[PDB]
Amino acid sequence: MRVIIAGFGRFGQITGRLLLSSGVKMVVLDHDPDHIETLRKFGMKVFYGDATRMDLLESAGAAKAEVLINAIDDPQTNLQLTEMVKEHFPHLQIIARARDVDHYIRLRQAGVEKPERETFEGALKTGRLALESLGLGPYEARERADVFRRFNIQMVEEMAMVEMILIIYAHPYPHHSHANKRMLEQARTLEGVEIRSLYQLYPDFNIDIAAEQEALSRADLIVWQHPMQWYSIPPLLKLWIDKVFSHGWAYGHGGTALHGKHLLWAVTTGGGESHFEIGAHPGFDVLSQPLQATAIYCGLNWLPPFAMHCTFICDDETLEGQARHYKQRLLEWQEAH
Amino acid sequence: MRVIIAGFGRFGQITGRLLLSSGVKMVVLDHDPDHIETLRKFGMKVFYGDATRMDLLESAGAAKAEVLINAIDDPQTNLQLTEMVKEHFPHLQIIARARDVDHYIRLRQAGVEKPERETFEGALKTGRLALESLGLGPYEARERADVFRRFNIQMVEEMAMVENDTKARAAVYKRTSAMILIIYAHPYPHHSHANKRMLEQARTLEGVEIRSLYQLYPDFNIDIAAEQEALSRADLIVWQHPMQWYSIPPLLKLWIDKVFSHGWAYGHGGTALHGKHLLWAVTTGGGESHFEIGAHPGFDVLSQPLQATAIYCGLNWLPPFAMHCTFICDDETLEGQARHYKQRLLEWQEAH
Ligand SMILES: Cc1cc2nc3c(=O)[nH]c(=O)nc-3n(C[C@H](O)[C@H](O)[C@H](O)COP(=O)(O)O)c2cc1C
Ligand SMILES: Cc1cc2nc3c(=O)[nH]c(=O)nc-3n(C[C@H](O)[C@H](O)[C@H](O)COP(=O)(O)O)c2cc1C
Ligand SMILES: [Mg+2]
Ligand SMILES: [Zn+2]
Ligand SMILES: [Zn+2]
Repeated sequence: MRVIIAGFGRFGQITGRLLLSSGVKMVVLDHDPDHIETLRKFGMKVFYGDATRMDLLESAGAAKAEVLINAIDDPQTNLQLTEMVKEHFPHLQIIARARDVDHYIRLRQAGVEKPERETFEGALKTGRLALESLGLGPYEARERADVFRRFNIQMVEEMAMVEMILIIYAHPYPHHSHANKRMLEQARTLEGVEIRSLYQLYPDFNIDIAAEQEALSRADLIVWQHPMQWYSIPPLLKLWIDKVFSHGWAYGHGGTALHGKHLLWAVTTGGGESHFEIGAHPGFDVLSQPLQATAIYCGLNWLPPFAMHCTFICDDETLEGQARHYKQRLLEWQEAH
Repeated sequence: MRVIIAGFGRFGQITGRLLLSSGVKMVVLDHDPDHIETLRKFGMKVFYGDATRMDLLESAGAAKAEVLINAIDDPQTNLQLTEMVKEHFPHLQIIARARDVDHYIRLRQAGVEKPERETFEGALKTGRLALESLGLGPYEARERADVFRRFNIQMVEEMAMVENDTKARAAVYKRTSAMILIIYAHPYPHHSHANKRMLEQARTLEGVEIRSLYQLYPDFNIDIAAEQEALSRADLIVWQHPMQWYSIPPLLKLWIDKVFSHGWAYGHGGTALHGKHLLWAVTTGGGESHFEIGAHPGFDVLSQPLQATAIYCGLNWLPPFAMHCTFICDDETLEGQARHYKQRLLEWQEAH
């Protein structure tokens, strides 16, 4: 049905087994009879053939497939496949393996968005392990790898080339969202709203601080929009705060990037207001305290929260009632600023 | 001074380049003349020649180094160097590139702890991109890759314990695919002063188990079953961490979201934590006046999301332990507060 995989050695095998674990249907071509053999032994069925033959690709279902995984090792063959596919199967999304930088560059120029250098992440992981056995903590080693990865990709993208409302959205599952999605649909029908969805930008929890601080600089209203999770916020939003509100950008000497900007907490909850009469300091507004303190410390003005309660039990029309009041609040804020 | 890298091609150059940024001092063995100029550019000492030569290895400082990175591509050569080092330089920690699962298994059998299959994490990123373009969210896709990584490593670990033929391995593949607990969540445990002393104290008691989340899950891929198993044995659960923006570390929040599952911790039914106790043990830079901020001021208010979480899951919330003033702290206050932490734990178990 949806995926063709060209090459089913070390690289292709892993990519295909991940997709199988998600119940994705695929057809696999390999031109190595020994690899096909070893795979038969482990219950994987792979078809024999050179994937640069458009007749083979065509019978594998290329005209109807969504994604082709180019996992061929040889740069020139890998590149031939790429060019042939975009000429004969232009609807087909190409995801490609790259042997090295030279190969990655040729793939970028061919129009592949994100070529994966075959040894890059493994070599990065090896570096982390070496740092660890030298005594760095595992987490700090991983942050250093994240910093190097961002620098190296930017460098390599450059080589390839050479040849106001800011909503910080922090739903972990934006595609599964009912309440927050409706809120965003409504907020989009204003100008000039920018939305930064953290879990789409940073699935590996590697905040790009410079990019985030740049967006915040162009914002007059910042919004923390998220579903409530355990009387609190999602892990990535907490990470965003800890990293982006840096010394001395958000606080200290000096430190004043956020001064005079406003902040709004826009939160959705499963339970209704009565669900929060628990513990030593009951009530919904008490839950804002860490966030409000955070904002005030960094020189932000804290607006009264937008809270959409009772998303568990409802009419599927307060989902749009309360969603419109969200837009109302944003529009209100800006007609005054 | 500290690191030897054997092989400086695509794999060795990335690894060595990461280490430069960390100011690590290294020496490199490599037998390709096309890399000599790249090594010179970085100012790195190179021994040109076959890295399996005992003389080059000795010249490179093998007897003195802490770490050897085996970034040789050819599996036999890689394995040869590994055995050489295991035999003659037993102090030397080996980090090894593995070509594939067969090479990985043989390195494991040779005593290498975590060989890194060279294409594995990259093939996993490619699979994630495939899933995204088929409509999965990036994050949900990353989580699927975490589940797959965990099971894959477990599977390959069991294949390593059996004989080196495909039939023996394919058989294993087919069969397999068919009391105080301190939850410590400082992101930088080695840089800790206050929490480190707290743990130094707590470790003098028994039976205390410590799970350092940032040592265990630097990639924020929580093993829910392992965490739930450890909780099953605990009578007192401690969330121990430094305060970060009036709240908790991101990884502790992920641990709650993931480990307090439906219905293990709440729902039907849903009662695994019922009857257990919870202590919040937190450290703060500021003193009590530091919390005179916002509409609901005062340190105590801040325990609210934690207390409500605990109550909801049927845990028994204890008065928090807090160590304030770490910003400007007499080591006698730090010594004194660490001891009081131990005191509090001891008094809980004398009571239970
Ligand atoms: C991990 C988890 C923890 C949650 N904790 C709370 C809670 O503390 N209080 C609450 O009212 N809702 C809680 N919820 C429910 C969500 O807030 C609710 O489903 C969400 O706001 C719905 O918005 P959505 O349609 O955009 O997903 C939790 C949900 C999950 C996934
Ligand atoms: C990102 C970050 C946020 C912090 N937020 C607070 C805070 O809200 N209140 C406070 O008193 N200290 C805060 N601190 C200080 C730490 O709580 C304090 O340095 C830590 O508890 C010291 O313990 P340690 O020696 O174990 O690292 C913060 C520190 C960092 C790194
Ligand atoms: Mg392949
Ligand atoms: Zn999603
Ligand atoms: Zn550390």
